[PDB]
Amino acid sequence: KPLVGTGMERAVAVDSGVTAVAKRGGVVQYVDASRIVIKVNEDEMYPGEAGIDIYNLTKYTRSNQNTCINQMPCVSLGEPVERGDVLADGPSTDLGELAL
Amino acid sequence: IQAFEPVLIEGKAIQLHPLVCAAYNADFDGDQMAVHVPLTLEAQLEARALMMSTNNILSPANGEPIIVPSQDVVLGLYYMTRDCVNAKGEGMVLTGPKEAERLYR
Amino acid sequence: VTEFLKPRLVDIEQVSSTHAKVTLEPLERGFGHTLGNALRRILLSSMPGCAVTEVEIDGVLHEYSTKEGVQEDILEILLNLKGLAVRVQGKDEVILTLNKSGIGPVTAADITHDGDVEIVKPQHVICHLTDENASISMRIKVQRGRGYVPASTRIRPIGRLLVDACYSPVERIAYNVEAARVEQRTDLDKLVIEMETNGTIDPEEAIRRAATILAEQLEAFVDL
Amino acid sequence: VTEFLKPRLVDIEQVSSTHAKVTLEPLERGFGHTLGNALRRILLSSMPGCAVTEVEIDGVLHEYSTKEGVQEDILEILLNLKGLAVRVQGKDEVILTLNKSGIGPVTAADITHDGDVEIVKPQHVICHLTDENASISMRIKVQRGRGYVPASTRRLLVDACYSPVERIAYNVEAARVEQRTDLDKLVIEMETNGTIDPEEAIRRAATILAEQLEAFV
Amino acid sequence: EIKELLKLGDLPTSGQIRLYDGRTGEQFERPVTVGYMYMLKLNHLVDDK
Amino acid sequence: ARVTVQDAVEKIGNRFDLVLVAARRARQMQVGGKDPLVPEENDKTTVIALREIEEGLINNQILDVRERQEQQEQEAAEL
RNA sequence: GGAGAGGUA
Ligand SMILES: [Mg+2]
Repeated sequence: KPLVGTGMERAVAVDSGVTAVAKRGGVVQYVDASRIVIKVNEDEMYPGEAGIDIYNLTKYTRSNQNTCINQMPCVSLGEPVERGDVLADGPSTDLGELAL
Repeated sequence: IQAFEPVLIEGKAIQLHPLVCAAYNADFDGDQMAVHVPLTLEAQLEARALMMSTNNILSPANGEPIIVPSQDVVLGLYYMTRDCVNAKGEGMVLTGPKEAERLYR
Repeated sequence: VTEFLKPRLVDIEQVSSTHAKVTLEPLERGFGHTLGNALRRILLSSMPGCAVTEVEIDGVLHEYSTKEGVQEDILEILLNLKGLAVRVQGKDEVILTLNKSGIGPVTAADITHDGDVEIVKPQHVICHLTDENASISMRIKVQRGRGYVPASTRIRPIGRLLVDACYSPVERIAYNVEAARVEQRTDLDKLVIEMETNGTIDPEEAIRRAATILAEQLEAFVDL
Repeated sequence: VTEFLKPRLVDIEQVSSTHAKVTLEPLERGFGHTLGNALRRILLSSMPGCAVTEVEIDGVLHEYSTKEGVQEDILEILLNLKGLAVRVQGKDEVILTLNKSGIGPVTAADITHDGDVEIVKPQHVICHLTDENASISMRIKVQRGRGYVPASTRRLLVDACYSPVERIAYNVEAARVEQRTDLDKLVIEMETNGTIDPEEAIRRAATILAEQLEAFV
Repeated sequence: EIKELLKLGDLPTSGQIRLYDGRTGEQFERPVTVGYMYMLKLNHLVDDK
Repeated sequence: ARVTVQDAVEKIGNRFDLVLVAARRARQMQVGGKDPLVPEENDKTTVIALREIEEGLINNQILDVRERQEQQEQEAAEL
């Protein structure tokens, strides 16, 4: 992280597509370097077709400039999460804020 | 463009004697340079006797030198040849510059 | 006159587990800076370390892959392992082994240590297993070296992973000079050396090592 | 892991006897700065040596005066005396007389021999005389010492310059023993006042420094 | 406010502190400015050129 | 080592023909089976020829004299 | 090999 930001960091980070941002708050049911699964919050859940949220992570893949890109989880088991919060740090990011 | 003698280095960047930078108007902000080698003997002699850096010291446009200590050495020298009104070890007498150096050291 | 008081090691204040202090006294005028700078350079320069060199994990082929069950990349594991701290008594090279199963963190304590290899930071974390039926086994290689050695410049199967070597215990060295309280004399100096190592070295041993190193190096100039 | 490049060769360049340029190589990376610096400080900071201490003039009791029949001024002759170079044996401090008259450059040979005390530079001028009928007599007290005390620290008095060296410098530079070209090479230029050869001064300084840390082996 | 925040720490409010040379070991006169800066490594690698 | 050419130019105050005469001498030396006139110090032929020029024992005129003399010797060596 | 786009000093 940059010690002295201008506060516009989280906006840029989340608005970009690199990081995996939760869509409906929930709880980490199981984490792995490759994927994540969230038991959805009771209320956010739709009446029919409950299911549970799941994410897969793009591992090392060449960028347009020959720079590898991959994502790393930034949470542990049993961690409650909220809608729109970051889950997987992408390149040059730290806890869902830009860090070059 | 100027000739030089080479000195090998375990790097991947062409070192350059700083004084000539003014002549090349070359900043170190990522400017690149190109290297050529003279093959035949006459080329080598031309280089040594005409294009060696030590032979080009006055701009052809005018007799003014072209190896002016550019920006940093000048600061050092100016700072050196100053004088505080009352500094440590004032008013004494010395028997030559060597004593001055020893005293300062 | 024409004689100089020989300094002696007076005290070693082990102010913390790693932070330590040493005192040298007496010292003739002007020598404090000389010796302090010299010893600082020597200590920061060369000291025998025992950093880890190679790794061999069971079910992986290259550091850029992942392993199921573990929630960190192989590169992260290697990076964390690089900062390990340990001492070895007799041998110049040893092979440690780590096996672990179940869920939770993996401290350094989880190593099947022998009586000659001694960890200094048992609680050093490595990785977090996130599945009960997910285990990891690995063989670690520890060598005895000095200074820095990148993996690029050294000198076999496809399972060996190579890290960079940083054989150096010390991290920060400072010192001060100050007047002593000798029976009757002024301008008599006393040196205090503050050090902070990673904890795998005896300060006194380090000082004696540096001093003998310096003396042995200096002895060339005499009797040219 | 306890082996280090001891320098070889130890070569020398001999400019005029009171000036030498020793070249030592190849030393382990970084040791050049530490070795050269320490020796420098030891040489030019602490060194046994006796130098003139004070003076008294027969006809002058104050520095802000002038004698006649002498070409120069009090301060000039004082500087000359500061530039003096003598060596003495077990006799710690000595006093010497410089009575002399007649026009001429009064150089160092004009002082009484006083036995063991030895003047290293007889040619060293001290003053000059302008009237042949003029005279000059003076008593100079020399005393032993180590460092360098200015006048302010304390019947005329002069600063003491015990150290015999005059100039030292060095410039570490790269070298290679057939590989591992990240190695250094020390080049010490030294110029003494002549009271001893540079090569011997280096040995003295090395002796002092190496001996100081004896208690750590 | 920067001054006040600094004074919250025990750092000199002037911002400039004294330093000491690596080789010689002696102090630098003229207290010097030091701190922390965020820096990037750009995509113009020497090996590429 | 060679750092300047000022003395050679003093011996030959044109700075162009200097190159040609030095080149001819060094060509005699390198491919031609000739020997130097100054003790070399593990230095290349060009600098050696330049130093010869510097000491003045070799200039264009002396070179012409020597080439003509050796030509006459060769013309006298056929018989 | 030639076009077009972008980029550095
Ligand atoms: Mg530029």
